[PDB]
Order: sequence, then structure tokens, then C-alpha cells
Amino acid sequence: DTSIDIEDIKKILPHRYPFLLVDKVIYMQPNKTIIGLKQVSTNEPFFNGHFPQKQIMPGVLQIEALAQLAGILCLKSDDSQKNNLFLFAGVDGVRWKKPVLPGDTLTMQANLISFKSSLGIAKLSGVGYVNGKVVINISEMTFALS
Amino acid sequence: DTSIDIEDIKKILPHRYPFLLVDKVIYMQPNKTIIGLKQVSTNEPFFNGHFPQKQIMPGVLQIEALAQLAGILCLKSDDSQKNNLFLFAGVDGVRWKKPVLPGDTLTMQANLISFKSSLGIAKLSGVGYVNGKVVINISEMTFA
Amino acid sequence: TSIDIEDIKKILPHRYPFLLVDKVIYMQPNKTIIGLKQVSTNEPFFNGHFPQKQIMPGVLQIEALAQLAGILCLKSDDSQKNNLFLFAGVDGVRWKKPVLPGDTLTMQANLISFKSSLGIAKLSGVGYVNGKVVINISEMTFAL
Amino acid sequence: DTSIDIEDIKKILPHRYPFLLVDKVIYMQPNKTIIGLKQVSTNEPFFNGHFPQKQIMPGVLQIEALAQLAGILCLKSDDSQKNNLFLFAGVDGVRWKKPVLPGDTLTMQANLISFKSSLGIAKLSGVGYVNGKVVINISEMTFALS
Amino acid sequence: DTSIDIEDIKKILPHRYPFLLVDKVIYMQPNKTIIGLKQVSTNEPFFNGHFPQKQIMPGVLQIEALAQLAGILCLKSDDSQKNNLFLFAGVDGVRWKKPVLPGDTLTMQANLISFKGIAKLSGVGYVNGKVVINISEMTFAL
Amino acid sequence: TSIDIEDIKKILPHRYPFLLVDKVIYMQPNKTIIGLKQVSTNEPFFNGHFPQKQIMPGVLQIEALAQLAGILCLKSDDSQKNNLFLFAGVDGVRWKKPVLPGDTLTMQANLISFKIAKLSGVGYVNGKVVINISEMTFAL
Ligand SMILES: Clc1ccc(OCc2ccccc2)c2ncccc12
Ligand SMILES: Clc1ccc(OCc2ccccc2)c2ncccc12
Ligand SMILES: Clc1ccc(OCc2ccccc2)c2ncccc12
Repeated sequence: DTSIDIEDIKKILPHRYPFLLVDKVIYMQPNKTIIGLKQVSTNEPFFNGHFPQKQIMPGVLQIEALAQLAGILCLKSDDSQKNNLFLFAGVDGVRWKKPVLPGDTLTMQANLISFKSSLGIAKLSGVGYVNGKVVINISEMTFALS
Repeated sequence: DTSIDIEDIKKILPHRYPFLLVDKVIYMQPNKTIIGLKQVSTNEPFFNGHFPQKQIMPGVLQIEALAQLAGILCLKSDDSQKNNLFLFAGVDGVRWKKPVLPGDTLTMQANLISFKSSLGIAKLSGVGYVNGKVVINISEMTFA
Repeated sequence: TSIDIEDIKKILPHRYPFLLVDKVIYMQPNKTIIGLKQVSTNEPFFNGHFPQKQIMPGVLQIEALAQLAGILCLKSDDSQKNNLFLFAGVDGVRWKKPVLPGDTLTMQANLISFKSSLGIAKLSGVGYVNGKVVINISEMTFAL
Repeated sequence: DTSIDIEDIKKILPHRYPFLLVDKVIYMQPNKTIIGLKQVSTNEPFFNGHFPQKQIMPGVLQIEALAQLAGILCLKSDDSQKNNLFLFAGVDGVRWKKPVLPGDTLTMQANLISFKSSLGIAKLSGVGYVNGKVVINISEMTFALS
Repeated sequence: DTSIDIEDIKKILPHRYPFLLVDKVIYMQPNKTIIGLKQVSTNEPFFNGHFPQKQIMPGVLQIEALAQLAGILCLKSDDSQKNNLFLFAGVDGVRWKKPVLPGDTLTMQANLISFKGIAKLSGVGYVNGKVVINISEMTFAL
Repeated sequence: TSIDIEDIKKILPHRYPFLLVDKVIYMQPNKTIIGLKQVSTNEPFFNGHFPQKQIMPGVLQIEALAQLAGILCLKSDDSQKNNLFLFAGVDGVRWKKPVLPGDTLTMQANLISFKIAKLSGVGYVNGKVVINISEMTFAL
């Protein structure tokens, strides 16, 4: 198996509609890496405003999606700190290569770099794909246990 | 490269948010068959109400998506009738086999049975798949 | 009996924007149920169906009847303390007239069969706007 | 006795979703009176917030509905001022008697009192009903045209 | 005073999205007065309908904001009646002076007149220290 | 030169629920831009971020500053009559303080290079720094 459907995602993360952007976790290795996806449908509430004339997934939400996927890893790698409210502290080295569109499946991988659990400091890298091609690159995502 | 993306789907169907349920058309043969997809995400407005404790894509929206996909075939097979507001006339032989969940891709095939080049009205069959498994069966969708 | 929207939510798990029964105006356990849905412009599906012309999607008329059908099943028999029913099949649906903002949709469902703790219920359904037939359904089948 | 339907109402009023609260106009007399209705359904977006435990139509939106209805009468009594963006200027003597609930029909009547072609100063009274019973009573609505 | 932030507002009022119209209470004196604010942003769900061509905060929603602020005062002034569902009963003498727009900060004050639940309150809203809305009398019901 | 939001929608193509600039208070073409976003509870994202605690998601603060940035670009040079710009990359973002219901978010974007347009961006609540962005990169 090694899979996780949205009901169990909701037990881990606090995020709800309209700001839960991880539909499924397909693979996870604690303290190491996590693979998951987000489905991109026209029937999402952000598309109307971005944009009326042309529907492109906001890249900033692509950041959020990966961050949430990254958040799951930390929470399942270490839950000694029984607090699932993770906040973005800093993000670095983001480059967007290709528009993500309604219809695409967004395949995401996040890799855990450093964890000093006593503080609440987690650093991660992230890559997002569509059809095996790189759409979003993230060098370093910094998250805070508050 | 025979396929239709969101923008051109919106040039064909009048449907908009939150009731446009075709993301992509991946194959189409005029007057014969159409294959498309709808991505199923937690970030869709119906899941909060269906249901709070357990997110299941309402089966009636699976009828809707397949029927919108069917509607594209009718309109691209014959646009002499320059009007894109078709209405569902009836539906028959719907069985739901498996839940459709956030994370799935809904792959849909609609097959044209009859088009009345005399009376007026289209009849089509529909099938929807998740990971190759059959989730929805529709014997006959009726259009006018 | 009558049943208010507060008591309806005590029976059905459906929440916004997918609860499509406003009131149940008559009920007879194991036999028949009469209810209503008020159709207003101020509903979230009307923007997307359609921008140029607001017609209540026929599939939601299926949804509403079947939600009203579900209430009858849960009140006729609740030994199965499960309110999460799912649509299993629907057969013989025919839409006669567009349902519009301003309309009251008066709905009747008639219980045909119930196989106890197998959890199979079969029901017929009709909808009306101004005494006129707008939706007919031969058979709604549920997995209790 | 032209029944007025959703589409033609939208041709009179600039209001759109989720702030158009007239579904139909069933009777109109230019410069005199107007009767219309608003259908009250659970499937409206304001009901989740007002209130989670008990759905009651916000009394203020009942004001807004009569205000839109009255606004239809003004625009169909006199459109020499081809500016359909009318704003609320004052409201006086509003009483609420009964809760307006999902499933109800809100039947609304507005009566024109005064109208000066000089600025957009139109004064109107208004009553709302559910099952013939009075639910909202308004002595005077004052509307300024921009 | 001491502020009542958002989370604590939701513990006093039963109102939720999209009908909670009080963002913050900056000062409150039980049985006397309450001062609060509502941030007016374009990213609010009513602005698309009011209006497509020109975004103006509906006037009746400013009544609702002040009526919710008033509501906080009543419920904290006396919670012997531990029923937070207070309903509008009457409103009298409303006069809107100026359009409230996206970008503005709506500063609001409600003043308790009488309490017997029967509570009467006056209300005033400001944008840039300028009066946008006046309310002589709000009447409310349990 | 001061501004109301009807004109902002004539510049930017973003609409509800993804227009995140309410007012432009100052703009010097090819140089700097000062704007604001009002943070209210009556905003659609707050229900999901989070149920128990309402905090403006940091990524949407990037979105606000970047929309403010894209206004400067479109007014500084509209020879390229395409108002659909797209984020290409963003670098050196640090979040110092939560943005909450009740706050005003005062934003400043400073144009660095234009051939591809680069910009820095800072966000304040009460004159105190909440968000810092070293480099935003755009591709119209
Ligand atoms: Cl000028 C401009 C155009 C379009 C935008 O949408 C967000 C976005 C983000 C990533 C990739 C494409 C688009 C913008 N988002 C933020 C800031 C500016 C923007
Ligand atoms: Cl009794 C009941 C329970 C739940 C429902 O949700 C819609 C649905 C449709 C298809 C499969 C599962 C669920 C219902 N939908 C329509 C009719 C009845 C229903
Ligand atoms: Cl071609 C097409 C056009 C419009 C539609 O709207 C849904 C609907 C359902 C019932 C009556 C009218 C309209 C469709 N609904 C389902 C399937 C196709 C459709």
C-alpha cells in the first residue's frame, strides 16, 4: 500500500477548504522524502480570479501545495511536539518553468534537509512536475512550529 | 494532437464555475466517441457538503460531467444548430460501482448512439473510470 | 408530518452547498414523502449554469428528490444507525420543463421496496412547478 | 401585469450574485407601487454564517431585498437619468416581527412616496410578508442616485 | 481596554463566514460603549454583486457590522442569559453619509441606551475620522 | 498619484478571489510603488487557514506585493500591451510577524531591473516589518 487519502491528510494537517492543496500522498519515508499530488480542476475557487480570460494556477499556491506536502513529512517524522499549526518562516530559490493548467496532475516531491526539533525549525527542498517535466523548483522552505 | 483544453472547452460549452465539470478532452471522433477527464480535488466547493465527515464526489455530478463531455461531441459533430445551450432531456441505466474520491482522476467515455437529423435529439452512452476500474455506468443520456 | 430545515439536518449528513431539501411538508413512514426546494438566484450553482441564462441543473433535481427519498428511508427504519446512504443507481429520468429562479419545486418520492439490513431501497419520484410536471424518475436505488 | 423574470431584472439592476435578492416582480405600477418575491432556500451562501446552529435570514438582507425591489420601481418609473447605480441614503422605522426561514417565500411590496428628478431623491415605504403575515415593516427608505 | 481579538469574537458571537462583520474590538466598557473595526477589502464575497462596475460596501452590511458590535457589548455586559443568538428587532434613523470602499478602515462605536432580552443601542461608523453611517436606535431580541 | 480600485481592475487582470491590492496610495513610474491590502475576517481563505486560528497565509502576502509590483510595471511601460504577467521566480522571503484580521497591510515594491522585470518588496503592519522580499521576477 504505502498510500494516504484526504481523510487521513486532514488528521495530520489543520488546513481546510479552500486552502488544503494536497489531495494525496503516494509515497513517504520519515525523516527523508515525501511524494504526493494535487489535482488541478477548473472547478476550483481561485481560477475565476486568476484569470477571467485565461486559467493558470497561481504559482504562489504551487508553493503552498509543496509546503503542505513538506509539512506532512515533518509531522510524521516527528510528533513529539503535539502541535500541527505549521507556519512559513522563509522561502528561497523559487523558479517557475511552466504554467500549471486545469487538467494537469501536479506531482510533488519534497526532501527534508535539516531538523532541530527542540526549536521548531525545518528546512526542505521541493520540486513539482506535470507529465514528468519540471514546473516549479524550490531551493529552501523554512517552517516554524508555533 | 486532437485534444481540447479548458479555454476551448469554454468556447464550446456555456457552463462555468462551479458547474463546468470537464477539465480536458483527450480524444474525440466526430459523430462517434469522445474521451475526456475531470480531476478530483479536495479544493472543490461541493466536498464540504458531501460530506463533512467523508468526502465523496456526488454521483449526480458524475452524471453531469459525463453529460457535459457528451455535449461537446454533439456540438462538434454538428454545429448547424448554432446554439450551445443543450438541456438534459432524460437519463437511463445509471449504476454507481465505486466511490470517486479526492486524488482520483475521473476518465470518461461517452459514445454517440443516435442523432435525429429529422426529429431532433441526441442519445449517448457513458462510462467513467478511476485507475482503469469502472466507477459509473450510463446506458442512455438523452439530449435536446 | 412537517419537518423543518433544522430537523432535516438532524436526519441527513448533507451540508452547504449540497443540501437540497428546504422543507418536508408531508410524510408517511414506509410509503410516501412530500417536500419542497425554493429556487432562488442567490444559489451558488446559478452563476455556472448558466451565465447567460439561469436554469437549475436537472441533476440537482435528481439530487433533491433523492435527498427527500433518503429522509423517508431513515425515518421509516433507523435500526441501521447509518445516515450515510449512497446513490447506487437511478433509472428512467425525464426532464419536461426548465426549473428557474422564482420557482418552488414541490417534490414527491414513493417508496417501492426496502430490503431491511441488506440496505437496498427502491423509490419513485416526481417534481412539480405550479402543479406542472418538471421531473419524473422511475426508480432511485440506494445502498443504505 | 408583465411578470418580470430573473433575466429582465438583471437588465434593470446592476446587482449580481451574491447580492441580488429579487427573484421575481409579479406586479408593477410606474410611479405608484411594486410587488415581488424572494425565495428563501438553505442553499444560499449567507445561511452558513447566520447561524450555524439555526438558519435565519439576516434582517438586514430583508431590508436590501425591499430596497432592490423599490429600486426597480424607480428605474421603471423614470429612466431619464440613465444611471442604474442607486445607493441607499437613509432608512427609517424598520421593525422585524417574524423570523424568515429556509422554505419560506418572502413576498415584498414597496410604495413610492416622493421622487425629485433633481438629484435621485426617492422616498419609499416597504412591507414584507411570509404566508400573508407581516415579517418586515419599513416606514421610509431614502435612495440617492449617483 | 484589553482587546478582544478575532478568535475570542467567535466565542462570543455565533456569526460565521460570510456573515461575521467585526474584525476586532479595540475598546469595550461593559454596560456603556464598544469600539471596533472592520477592514474593508476587495477580497470579500459581496463585492462582485455590489457592484460589477463599481465596488461599494452595501449600506445594510454596515448596519450589520454595527449590530454585531452592539451584540458583543450586550453579551459581555450580561451573560446570565447564556444564549448568544440575539436577533434584530428594530432599527431607526439610519443616514448613510459616504461610500465605504475597498481600502478603507471602518471604525465603529455602539452605545448602550437601555437594557431590560430587550436592548437598545446607538451606532456610528467612521472612515478616516469622517462619519460614514449614523444609527439612532438598534433594537434587539433573544 | 493616488488611486481607487476601479482603475486597479483596468490595469491588473486578477479578480475575486485573487485580487489582493485594495488601494495604491503612491506610484513613481520606473521607480517605487506604495499600496495597501485590508485584512478582514470576511475573506474566503481564512476559514481554511486556520479553523482554530486565523492567520493570513504567507504565500498570499507574496501575491499582494507582487500584484502591487505588476501595477508599477504596467504603468512604467505598456508598450507591451499584455497585462497578463506571470511569476517566474521569487527569492529571499522572510516572514517576521503574523498578519491577522484587523490589520492594515502597507506594501512597498521597488523596481530593480527591466529589459524581464525584477523587484524588491516589503510589507508593514503598524510601521513594523511583517514581510521582506529581496527579489521578485516576472515574465510578460
Ligand atoms: Cl504581474 C502578475 C501576473 C500574474 C500573477 O499571478 C500569479 C502567478 C504566479 C506564478 C506563476 C504565474 C502566475 C501575478 N501574481 C503575483 C504578482 C504579480 C502577478
Ligand atoms: Cl440518501 C443520499 C445520501 C447521499 C447522497 O449524496 C449523493 C451521492 C451520489 C452518488 C453516490 C453517493 C452519494 C445522496 N444523493 C442523492 C440522493 C440521495 C442521497
Ligand atoms: Cl450539453 C449540456 C448543456 C447544459 C447542461 O446543463 C445541465 C442541465 C440539466 C438538466 C436540464 C438542463 C440543463 C447539461 N447538463 C448535463 C449534460 C449536458 C448538458
